[PDB]
Amino acid sequence: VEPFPRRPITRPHASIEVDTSGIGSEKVFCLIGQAEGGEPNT
Amino acid sequence: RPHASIEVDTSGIGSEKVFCLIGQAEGGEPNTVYELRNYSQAKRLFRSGELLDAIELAWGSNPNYTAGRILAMRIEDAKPASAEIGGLKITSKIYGNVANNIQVGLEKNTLSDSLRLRVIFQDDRFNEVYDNIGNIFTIKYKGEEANATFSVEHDEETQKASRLVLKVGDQEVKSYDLTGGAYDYTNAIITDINQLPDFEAKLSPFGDKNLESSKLDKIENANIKDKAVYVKAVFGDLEKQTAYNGIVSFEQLKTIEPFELTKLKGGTNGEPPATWADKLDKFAHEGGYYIVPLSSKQSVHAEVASFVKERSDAGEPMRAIVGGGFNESKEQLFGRQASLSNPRVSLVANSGTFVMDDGRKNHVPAYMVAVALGGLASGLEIGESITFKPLRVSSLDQIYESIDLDELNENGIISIEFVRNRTNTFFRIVDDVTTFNDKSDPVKAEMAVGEANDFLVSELKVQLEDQFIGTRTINTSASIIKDFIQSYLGRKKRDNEIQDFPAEDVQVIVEGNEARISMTVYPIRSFKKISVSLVYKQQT
Amino acid sequence: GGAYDYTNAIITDINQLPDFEAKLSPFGDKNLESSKLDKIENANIKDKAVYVKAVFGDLEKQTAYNGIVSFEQL
Amino acid sequence: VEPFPRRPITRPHASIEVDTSGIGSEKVFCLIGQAEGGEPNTVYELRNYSQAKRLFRSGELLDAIELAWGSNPNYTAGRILAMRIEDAKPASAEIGGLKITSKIYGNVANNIQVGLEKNTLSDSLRLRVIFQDDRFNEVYDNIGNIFTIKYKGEEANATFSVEHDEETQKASRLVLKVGDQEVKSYDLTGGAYDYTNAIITDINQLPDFEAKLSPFGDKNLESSKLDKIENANIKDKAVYVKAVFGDLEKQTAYNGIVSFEQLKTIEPFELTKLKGGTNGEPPATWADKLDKFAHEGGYYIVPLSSKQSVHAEVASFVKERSDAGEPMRAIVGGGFNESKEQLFGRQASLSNPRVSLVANSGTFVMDDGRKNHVPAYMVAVALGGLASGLEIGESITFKPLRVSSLDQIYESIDLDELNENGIISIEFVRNRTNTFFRIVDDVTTFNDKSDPVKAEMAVGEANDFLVSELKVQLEDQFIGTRTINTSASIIKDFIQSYLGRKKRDNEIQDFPAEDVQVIVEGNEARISMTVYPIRSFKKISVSLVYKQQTLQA
Repeated sequence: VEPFPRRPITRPHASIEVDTSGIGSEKVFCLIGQAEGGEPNT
Repeated sequence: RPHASIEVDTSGIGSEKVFCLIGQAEGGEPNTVYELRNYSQAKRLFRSGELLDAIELAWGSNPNYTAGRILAMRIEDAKPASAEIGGLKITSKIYGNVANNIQVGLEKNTLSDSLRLRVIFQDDRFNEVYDNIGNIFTIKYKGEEANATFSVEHDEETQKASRLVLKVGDQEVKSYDLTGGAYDYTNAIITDINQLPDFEAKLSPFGDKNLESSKLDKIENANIKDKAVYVKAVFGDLEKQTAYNGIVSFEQLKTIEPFELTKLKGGTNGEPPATWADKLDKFAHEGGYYIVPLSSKQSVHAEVASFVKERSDAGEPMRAIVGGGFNESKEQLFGRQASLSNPRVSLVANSGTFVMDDGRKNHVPAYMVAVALGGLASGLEIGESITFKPLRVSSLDQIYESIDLDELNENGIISIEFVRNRTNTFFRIVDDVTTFNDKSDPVKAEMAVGEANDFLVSELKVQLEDQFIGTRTINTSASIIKDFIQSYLGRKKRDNEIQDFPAEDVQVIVEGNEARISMTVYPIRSFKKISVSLVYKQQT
Repeated sequence: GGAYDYTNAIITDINQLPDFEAKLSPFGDKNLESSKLDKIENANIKDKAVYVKAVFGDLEKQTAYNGIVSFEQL
Repeated sequence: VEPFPRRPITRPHASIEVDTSGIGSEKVFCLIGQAEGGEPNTVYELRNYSQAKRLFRSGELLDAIELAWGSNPNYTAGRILAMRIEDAKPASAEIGGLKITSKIYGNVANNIQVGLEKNTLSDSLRLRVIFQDDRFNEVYDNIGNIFTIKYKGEEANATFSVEHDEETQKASRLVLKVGDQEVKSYDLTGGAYDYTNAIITDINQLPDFEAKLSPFGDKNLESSKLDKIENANIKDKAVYVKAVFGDLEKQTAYNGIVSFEQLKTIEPFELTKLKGGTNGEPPATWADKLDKFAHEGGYYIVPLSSKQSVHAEVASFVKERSDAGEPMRAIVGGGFNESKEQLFGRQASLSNPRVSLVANSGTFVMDDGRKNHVPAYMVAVALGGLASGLEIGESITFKPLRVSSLDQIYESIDLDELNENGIISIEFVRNRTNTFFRIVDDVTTFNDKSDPVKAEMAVGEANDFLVSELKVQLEDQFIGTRTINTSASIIKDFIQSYLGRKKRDNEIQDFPAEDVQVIVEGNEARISMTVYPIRSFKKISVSLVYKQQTLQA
């Protein structure tokens, strides 16, 4: 939702704001167990 | 008066997506942008270096999508060769150590009684002689009196020819004060001198030099009746000698003297700058979109990334492709991608070899490949993708496997995969991914999608500014605005630059100065998965 | 603080002098901050090409994007 | 609303009385803070970063301006008023006959360097100013040579004298003598001769003497400021009238960083640094500093100080402005990483509806790449900047802060406690695919929530803006106008139009039109109306109920 000139100007100009996110739950799974690698808490 | 008039229009015959390059070069002026169209023009400008090789690669990267109007720059803070002899100052046009080997040398011709200049530069097979320096006109006498002399002297306050006098015996026939009057050039002087009953000032047979009247040299008390005396003006005449042909310029700080065929000095290429910020600023308002620095340095990459972001903030969107090193491990590529993490930057992993038109099997780092990819991208239409396009690279330093390619693409790294027996080339581009690794976001992740959006916005902005701002507000303005937009959107659809747009959704509102507008578009995409299922059936 | 935070500005200013030549090292991207430079006491510049070292900064820079091991100065 | 022409005439004609009208709040945000530049006890308007950086050279106030403009990237960069707190003084030096003083206030001004020189060819003085902190350099060349005088007569004696008024030392006469008598004397008593141009022309009018206006920049000085030259051989050589004291005003005073005066004669001197530049220290009493924002139209004001004394003085100030007819509100933030006890003690200390407290402190990524860790009051400036960016009556509840990281990422308990006790608090929302910081509430320091006008910032802002606009417009419109028979109805239609325009902008919910009743009696006009105040959602309940349904074919 950025105007095309990021900072608005006072002069006579054309200003364009575009819904960038209009062109575009997961139910995440988890596992805990022994491993030989990685941080002990992260 | 009555007359016929004729007009012609051409706007219907026809963005261009200009491509940029900055790097090391062996010739051309520093801190100066140029527009290139032909290879001969770049060879004349840039004598040699990697930059010329990059221009050649860019205009030969692909068979079908070579770029155009490439913008080039020399980063070397070079200086031109120069030398000093007598009262002269010698300075060469060329910047760098190449001008040192330009040979310059003044001589004298006894037959013509005139100085001679000869300049030779064996690298370009240059060899010319400027005979008959000075010797502007000959003064001749046809009378039978006791003596006849002339005299020209300078004005010391300005070194201008104070007078020009013809004498019979001791007194004067007619004197031309050259500091004043309308006799600014020698031809105005000779045209009137020849009208005298018994005197001639024939312009020299060695061409029509036609030099300034004020620049005549200092000669006095010479026999006209015995000799066709020469007024010379060597320094002013050297401008006529070097009017159009000549690599080396001349100036006078004094008297000029002949000297040996001496080579120039002081020509310096200079060290390369550490930071390209001042160099990059010159491309602020040049209209370029794709820029690629010819450097493997991460500092330069960060500087370019800052530059393209600033230009995109100012309403001039730009993108960059970077690379470096020879046979860089995957760890370095991931480190570089994590350091950048910019949507408007793309990283190239593979480095290889290219067959120049000159016949050189040039083994080059990875940024030269990023040049080639940039020149292919700029060659493509607005919003068309560089996916699976041929590259025509001769060979590569690595052949990544189907797992290595999947890891590079998942890390937002561009890579090239070896492929056998295809009609065009033995290589293709796997993907047009950016360094921003958010694959969920299609604008930031895909180069093509964001380029389509940026060119759509820029063209809409330019056209709306050009057309309606500064005009009148009348009843038909709103309808006209809507019609112009619909026409633009239909043009974009016709060119396949968007998928589709609903016409009814376009709305226009006009109130005083403002003009509030709104619209909907279905944006362009290029396929990235193609699925085909088959069903088998029989009859008994 | 300011423009001289990194060695780049130091190199450009030295090279700006006509009497000096301070080409950056060609072996990859060092570009170390100017705070980490090692001490020097009147090293002759006329007869020699004096190299500023800054050992531990370059050790950190090279071993940053490569390898499992990490290092710390005592 | 004037006639064309603007000159009534009685003879037959056709006049036009065009009315050009009918074809036509800003919520300014104020700031007070520290900077290396700008005068003391003065307020300046800001609209651009470069503009702020010109005056406010460096300091925490610049960072606060940048944070306030950056606190609402989706919205425009609005007007901001800024003030310096330090009682700073300018650098000045006295060298030669001139008093030299710089325009910059503070210790930076001391780096300014000024020196006078002379040019041999033009027989003229020269001025140069250098300021090495910004590579600034200016030269005012050709000081003097205001106009020449030349004498073309054949007599042996020809000179000129300028005589001064002895009491005031002002140039009083420009005398031109031949032989031993005054051929002409421009007695500067009156007329067009007060300006040197007229003198120059009349000298040109003389048969012998002639005066040429200076080609080295047309100066056109008043005759009273000319210099004094005597026994100068005008006949033999052109004599230069100089009037360097006039050249001061012509060149040096209207331009450049440094101002110049005279205490003595102007003479050359070497480039010398100015001295005496002092930043000063803030005063014990802040009431004088706030009073400059009396008539500036600002509504939100935030000082860059965690001290409770400043907070109380600001609270007393804004209350006094609100009593005076200019409602204003303030937001403050306490120290670095302050505990909840301190927030409770500050809130119990203030207990003001027109004051809000901010708890969270964190880090902001500045445009210069700096991860500027900052105290809570800088966050209060960010909230003021966001509130100013919103429309009238809006609420900063659940809006994104756009911070980088926070020192204290609170849980539900702390946020509930702070909300109940009337302290604004901000959370890093963890529950999501992608993470951000939001403001949980906009409750004022007033603890009791029985009256939402006092408790809620948005409601009290809408009420204050509505009342102020209605009051000002009613003064501007109907006071001093005739009490005709249609006045009451006109007033009703105007108020209905004002309320409808408020409703259109969504600053108010709705009103009953019929309840807008106007009574006129004598000099007084009595009006009664009702308006439903705009409210912002802060609690949503959903009573979902499941059911079963059967299907057939």
